[PDB]
Amino acid sequence: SGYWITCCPTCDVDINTWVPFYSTELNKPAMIYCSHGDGHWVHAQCMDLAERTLIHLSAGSNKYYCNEHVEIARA
Amino acid sequence: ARTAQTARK
Ligand SMILES: [Zn+2]
Ligand SMILES: [Zn+2]
Repeated sequence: SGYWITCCPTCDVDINTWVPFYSTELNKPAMIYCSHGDGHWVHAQCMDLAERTLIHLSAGSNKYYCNEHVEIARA
Repeated sequence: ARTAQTARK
């Protein structure tokens, strides 16, 4: 799949316009794995994750569910 | 959670 998917219906990451946002980014967008179903990758920026939240997510073993799937996971 | 591009430079 990769860094340049359309990760969700409102995805705003584009290989033709992307620039760094998070302090950990250089040339590629930060991504996080959503554990819904078979699993899929989303761009952290498209989820509106703050840098602090993203770093905490990356440092732990808790599963993440993206904005489209978290309501289903908590039901 | 698994992530990409979250390592401190
Ligand atoms: Zn996206
Ligand atoms: Zn998801």
